[PDB]
Amino acid sequence: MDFYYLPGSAPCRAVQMTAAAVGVELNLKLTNLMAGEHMKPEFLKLNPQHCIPTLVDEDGFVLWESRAIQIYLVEKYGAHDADLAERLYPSDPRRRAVVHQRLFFDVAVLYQRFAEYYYPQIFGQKVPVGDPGRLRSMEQALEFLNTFLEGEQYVAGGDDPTIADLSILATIATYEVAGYDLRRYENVQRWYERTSAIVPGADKNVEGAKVFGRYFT
Amino acid sequence: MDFYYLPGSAPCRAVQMTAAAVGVELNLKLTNLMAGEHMKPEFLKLNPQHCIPTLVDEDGFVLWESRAIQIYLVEKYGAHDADLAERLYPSDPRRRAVVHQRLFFDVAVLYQRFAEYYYPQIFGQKVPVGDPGRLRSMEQALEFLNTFLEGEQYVAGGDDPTIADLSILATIATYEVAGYDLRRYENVQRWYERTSAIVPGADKNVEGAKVFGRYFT
Repeated sequence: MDFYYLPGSAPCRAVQMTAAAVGVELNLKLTNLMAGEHMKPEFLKLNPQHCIPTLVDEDGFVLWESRAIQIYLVEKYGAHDADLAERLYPSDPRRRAVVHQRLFFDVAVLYQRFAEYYYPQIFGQKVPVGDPGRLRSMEQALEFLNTFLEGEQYVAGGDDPTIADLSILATIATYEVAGYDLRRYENVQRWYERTSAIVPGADKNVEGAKVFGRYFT
Repeated sequence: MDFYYLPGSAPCRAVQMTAAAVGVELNLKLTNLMAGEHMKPEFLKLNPQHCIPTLVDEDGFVLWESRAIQIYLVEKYGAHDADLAERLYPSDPRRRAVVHQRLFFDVAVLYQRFAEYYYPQIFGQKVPVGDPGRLRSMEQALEFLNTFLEGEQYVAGGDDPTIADLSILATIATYEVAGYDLRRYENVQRWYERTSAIVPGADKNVEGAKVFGRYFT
């Protein structure tokens, strides 16, 4: 199925790992925000929010917002292997709630603060590194994540990585290329290495993350 | 079940409407944020992220992040009534995906930009009204929502409000008390009035919102 994306994009990488986890092959279509590919006719026609990534199902069904896509992929494509779906997206209300919680934490907090701190330094006007307030706020998000991982192998608990691990795995890999020292958070560091070593597509994650590093030189 | 919250809080109001929708009674636990009530031992012990709202289930299960809670309430408490659950949280992968999409849109975009624009004016350093960039970015989120509603009764489609309508209904009600003129977006304005007129707990939403207005005066 059609996947409009960009390698350095964390959300896109999140979807890439998830697709690999469920055995779906994505028809990669590089949506270089050049010429305003997202503000383009055909595209805006699919996603009026012109945000990336954007998925177009066989029936032309259009979906964007990585995390929503991740769930979609599992529910519609991973479910053939009930053991898998349950591993990546636990059906128990309590377990799933924690997964959802982490997914929301990832968008609204973990990546949000990452961007709010770095985007001003790498884009637009390119600010001379830093804004202490945003740095602490960003580090606070890492402290949170570190706590979530206290005595846990995976971000949302459980015995196997979930959709949440992949999502946050994408975000955190971006933190690394950004040059932040994750060693400063034992659990995150530990989880990162470990998870990156057993997850499907971890390779495209790291590779795409590296691409994003292009901005941090 | 224990519900730590605050009236003017949009996320809290989102959960309040949802609880009413599924017939759950929350024994409210007003958690004053002004005074680190969310920063004391007992609380941090439940939610290390000390964020509000926070829900504690009959058997000591702790949950935070309104949207995750909304889903939880439906899955665990609304399900006794299949039709109810399917109305508020459609089980079809595509339908649900749109719901999820909107929920993420709400946290990451709609409310995010609302706060990024107003919080600097009514909180901490009450900046002399405005930051043009953030204003356009915020209005852009409204344009998107307006488009989502083009020829649709509910934010995520369907012939009945979903969890997404309630969540965004909380956010938008906050936009109103903030003094923004929603008439500038027909669909949003239309959807708002209508929805606020048929949703369970809508009153509590308008009222709690009013409380938040405390900051805008």
